[PDB]
Amino acid sequence: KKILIVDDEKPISDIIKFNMTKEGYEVVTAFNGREALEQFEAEQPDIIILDLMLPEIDGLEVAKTIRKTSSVPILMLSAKDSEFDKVIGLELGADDYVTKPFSNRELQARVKALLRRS
Amino acid sequence: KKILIVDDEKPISDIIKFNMTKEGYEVVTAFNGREALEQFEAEQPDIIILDLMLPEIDGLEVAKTIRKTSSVPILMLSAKDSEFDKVIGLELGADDYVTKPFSNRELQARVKALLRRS
Repeated sequence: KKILIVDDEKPISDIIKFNMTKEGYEVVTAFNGREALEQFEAEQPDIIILDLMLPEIDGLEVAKTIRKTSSVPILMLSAKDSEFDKVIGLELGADDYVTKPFSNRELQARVKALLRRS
Repeated sequence: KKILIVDDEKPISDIIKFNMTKEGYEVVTAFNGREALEQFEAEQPDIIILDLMLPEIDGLEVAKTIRKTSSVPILMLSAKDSEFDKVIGLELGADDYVTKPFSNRELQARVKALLRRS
């Protein structure tokens, strides 16, 4: 299965790429909202880890534009941890929302649960 | 033409009802997000003035649920005046966003412009 990891912080992107690779997933990475939508169209990920704050176009609009054509599972990821943040993420079409910093094992288990469910 | 005015503050609701009536519009009022969606379905307004913060269900979800079936023009109205607030209102499907307190004349002219354009 293929995960599109969308994070503008290169160290975080690498930690997630590393642990998802260790699980046997194929990883494609995007570092902004524009690259995210392009990789989405050309790679057709099974799941996207999408963080909320991105250059060019924001996580919310990425998720909102994706949902126009696709029900690919989206797991939002963000250092923003307020009720409003999680609610609007999920309302705008995230399936799950996970805060930074995260546990690598919990991340993997939420990716699994989402894939199991689609 | 018919305006659905959705505001939980009864004094504001009355000021807008009064000035819209003076313009020759028919006015129906709703004081929460649930009454808003019900009045929307049963009255089929030509325009809705929708404020962002409402009991039961919020302005954003009202606008988002409405847009699933309808392109009725929506003018969001709110004391919240930040860039983020106006942007998310418009992204979630508002046609215009106006802050409280407002000028009655400017309100009327924005209602006119929206109706002219649909």
